[PDB]
Amino acid sequence: DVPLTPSQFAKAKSENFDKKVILSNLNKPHALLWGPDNQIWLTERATGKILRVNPESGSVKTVFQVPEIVNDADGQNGLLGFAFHPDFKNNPYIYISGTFKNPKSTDKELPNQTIIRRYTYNKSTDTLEKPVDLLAGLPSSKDHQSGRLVIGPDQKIYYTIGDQGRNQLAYLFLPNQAQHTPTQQELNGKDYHTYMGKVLRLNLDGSIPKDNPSFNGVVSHIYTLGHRNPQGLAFTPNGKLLQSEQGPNSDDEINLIVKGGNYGWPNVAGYKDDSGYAYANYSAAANKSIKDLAQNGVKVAAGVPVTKESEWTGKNFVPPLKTLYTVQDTYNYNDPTCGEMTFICWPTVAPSSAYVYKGGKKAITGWENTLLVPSLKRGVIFRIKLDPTYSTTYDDAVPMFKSNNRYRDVIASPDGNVLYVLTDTAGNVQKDDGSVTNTLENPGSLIKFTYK
Amino acid sequence: DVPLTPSQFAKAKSENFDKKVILSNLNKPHALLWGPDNQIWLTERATGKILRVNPESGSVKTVFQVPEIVNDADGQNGLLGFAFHPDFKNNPYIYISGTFKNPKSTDKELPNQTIIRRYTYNKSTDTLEKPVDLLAGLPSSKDHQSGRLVIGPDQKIYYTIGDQGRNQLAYLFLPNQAQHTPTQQELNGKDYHTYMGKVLRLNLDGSIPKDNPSFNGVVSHIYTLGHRNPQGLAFTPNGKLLQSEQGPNSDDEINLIVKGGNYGWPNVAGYKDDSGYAYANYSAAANKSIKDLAQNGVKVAAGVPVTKESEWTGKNFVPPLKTLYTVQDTYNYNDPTCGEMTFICWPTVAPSSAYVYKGGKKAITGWENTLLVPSLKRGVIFRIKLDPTYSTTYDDAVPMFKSNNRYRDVIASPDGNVLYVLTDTAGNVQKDDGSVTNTLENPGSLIKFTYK
Ligand SMILES: O=C(O)c1cc(C(=O)O)c(-c2[nH]c(C(=O)O)cc2C(=O)O)c(C(=O)O)n1
Ligand SMILES: O=C(O)c1cc(C(=O)O)c(-c2[nH]c(C(=O)O)cc2C(=O)O)c(C(=O)O)n1
Ligand SMILES: [Ca+2]
Ligand SMILES: [Ca+2]
Ligand SMILES: [Ca+2]
Ligand SMILES: [Ca+2]
Ligand SMILES: [Ca+2]
Ligand SMILES: [Ca+2]
Ligand SMILES: [Li+]
Repeated sequence: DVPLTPSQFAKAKSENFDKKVILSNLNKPHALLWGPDNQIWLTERATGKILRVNPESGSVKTVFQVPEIVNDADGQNGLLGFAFHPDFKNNPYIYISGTFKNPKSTDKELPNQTIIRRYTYNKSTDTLEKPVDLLAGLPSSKDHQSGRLVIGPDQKIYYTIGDQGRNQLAYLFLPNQAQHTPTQQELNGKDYHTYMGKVLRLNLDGSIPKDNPSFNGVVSHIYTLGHRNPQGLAFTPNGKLLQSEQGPNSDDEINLIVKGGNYGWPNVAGYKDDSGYAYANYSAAANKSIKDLAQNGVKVAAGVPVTKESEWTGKNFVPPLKTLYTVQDTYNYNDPTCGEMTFICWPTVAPSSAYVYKGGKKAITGWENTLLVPSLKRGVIFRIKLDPTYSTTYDDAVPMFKSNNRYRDVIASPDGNVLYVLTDTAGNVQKDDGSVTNTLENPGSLIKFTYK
Repeated sequence: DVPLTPSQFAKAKSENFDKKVILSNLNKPHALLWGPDNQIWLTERATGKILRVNPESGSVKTVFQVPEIVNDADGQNGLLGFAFHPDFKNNPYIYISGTFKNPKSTDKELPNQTIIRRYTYNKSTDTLEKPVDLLAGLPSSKDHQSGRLVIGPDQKIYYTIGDQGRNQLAYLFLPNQAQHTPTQQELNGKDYHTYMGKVLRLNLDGSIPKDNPSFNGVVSHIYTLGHRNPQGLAFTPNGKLLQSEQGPNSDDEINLIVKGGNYGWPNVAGYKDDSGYAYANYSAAANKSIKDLAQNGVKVAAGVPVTKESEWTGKNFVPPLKTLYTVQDTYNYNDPTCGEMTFICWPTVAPSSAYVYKGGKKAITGWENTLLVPSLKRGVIFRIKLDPTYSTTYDDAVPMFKSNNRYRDVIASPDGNVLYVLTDTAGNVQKDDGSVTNTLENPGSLIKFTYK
């Protein structure tokens, strides 16, 4: 899709909702869920705290704090995945993922691992207990961790793990592994270094499902590959799997996740269109003093090999359902017509989640079969219509709740007339007038939007 | 997708198949079917003849000639739709569509109608009898008739009817009706003038299914709208409906047809990307001597209103699964480096059909879940892979059987190792080196390709 203008974002004020801020100054709140007790549960990525919030009064209790979570002030690591067992009455389990020290790391630049872990909720002591590591030794870095964790209708764990930031900024010269898959030998050794830029599908005990797809002749935890930073993952009522993902300077994506698919990253951003992106592989550059021009591979410094999207020899490439956004090759990523901070003008929205709106007794008129996608950079939440079979999007991503906030997650109440939203404590966001600000209106908040 | 080069087309010679011409004396052969008698049936568009060919021996019979079919030498009208009832043993019906004079027409420039008609097959005399007009008074013209007629798993007729060529060449100043829909009053008077650029869904007696979708508050025969020239229509084994469609100078499409969808034409060609096309509405030009520069609306003469794809206010817009092909706004539709007939290099392939490959006990390796799309202009048959649920394409359109032929239709034998194709009698086609020729290697032929 084509980017909206600053004026088109500014008018998306959602006057048909009442806003109430329930909490602010949470410490990097990240995921929120409607709990089995019809209370709101949310995580703090930086602290490992799991908080429960009463919808009526807003009273908050720190139910548990995941010990030994590692978080860097400038990093996207910490406490990440968070899900309840779907049959919680009979299976009172909470599933998380988190950044933890890796004691066998022999790489001081990458000292941590990601672990997917199960906890048991004890209703009598009202806390979590009896941890069990389901899958450890996963990649960890400060960038593009993703870490969305959901339980599918098949009672498998689906877990997004980002490309760790390879081929940009602090990890510019590390080779991106989004396209790579393990050998049988690596699997035998539990060497999961290729579990970067993937959707994983795990048995509830952490083992490899025997019906997982095969990649390069090996069945592993990998379900799909070729992802950058897929922070959104949600099943539809008819069992399909929708997803949002952050692109580079362009081509954030809404994807339909299909078993064994290849979503193209880093060789293809968005559609395979050779439009506004090319794959510049800095790990293959002649030397590591070369500079990233940050023009999305359309123009690069001498010495870095570039591969057009159309030159990639790919298998099972699956294009996005929608891009937010795609631009022409002649697009100016340094466009001087906004300020010294051109990145705010890049044709992206930085989607942070993806939530399937299920309606209810007070369903919002017209919202049938929609996907809600919060935007960090634009300070909106998108509403994206699909057809009733969730086979295609209809029309465009409709912005809502415009504010100077970085929207991080969103759910709806069971009745469907109330939305609950998390915002980041810090970062940049685009103002009504299109310029950037790092003054956020509601830092680290839980916000309630009630349909009038 | 990005266009293949002339080199890339010329290399698609399919040396793994043996070619044999079965018939070479056909006049504008149009549709090809594997019949319920395990014979090949095919149509001649201008004569109205229905032929049956023994696939083993090659003997042929003219089973029937549809009387009073109207065809213009410079036109795409004539005998079009052709399908068997799916339970032919117990319901020996054949359904056709055709161009016929319209005795009610008061327009000497549009004197004809399209009629969807049923015939009863008499196996004792081997001919068609008892004609019955199921739906009459449909639009007719020389351009963009489409006319694919299939019967779905719901035992409804699905029928493609093109946009009649409005807003180009001889019909430049007629307002395109692809987006328009009937009022209830128009349905009462059987005024089907808005049945242009549609997929229709009809009951087997021609009536309106009671569960057809609503458009602008009215349920009609329309199932989907917003099409230009959709000549390919085919159901998958799991009940999904795939389609191919010719775009203007760009953006031929493979579409997934979903109930109630809007496929965007003429406001959107291909994706809603504002890339290489814009909607120049010559009917809205105040001056009717204005010229169409034929640069796909990117460059226009003074006086014609132009709407960008992103400026359209649309409802239920469904993007294509794949475009053949999409180019940048900087694309040159007049590239003199291509030869004096610059249209031959345009980023299109002119798909003429769409066929779901079902395999069999001699299925061609790697062709699971493929869609075969014949190309008129490039003289190839494309193979397009989808995932096993037919929810997404995988990778690109792979060209096959390159020759100096205009491929019009394609089917496969039950065992899956033989493909049968029809070729046009006349027209232009791209040669190995990219230039244009109107010398076709196999004019008006039924050809088979056998895997060896
Ligand atoms: O303008 C863009 O394209 C853009 C903007 C941002 C932004 O939020 O400022 C991000 C981003 N997302 C996170 C996150 O925690 O999800 C952290 C950052 C960051 O740059 O610090 C990304 C991206 O990561 O692709 N792209
Ligand atoms: O190069 C292109 O884009 C292109 C090329 C052709 C071509 O075949 O030469 C056609 C076309 N298709 C039919 C048909 O019978 O289906 C007739 C014609 C015609 O131009 O006479 C179209 C189009 O109709 O869009 N576009
Ligand atoms: Ca980005
Ligand atoms: Ca992708
Ligand atoms: Ca792209
Ligand atoms: Ca065309
Ligand atoms: Ca279309
Ligand atoms: Ca387009
Ligand atoms: Li005839």
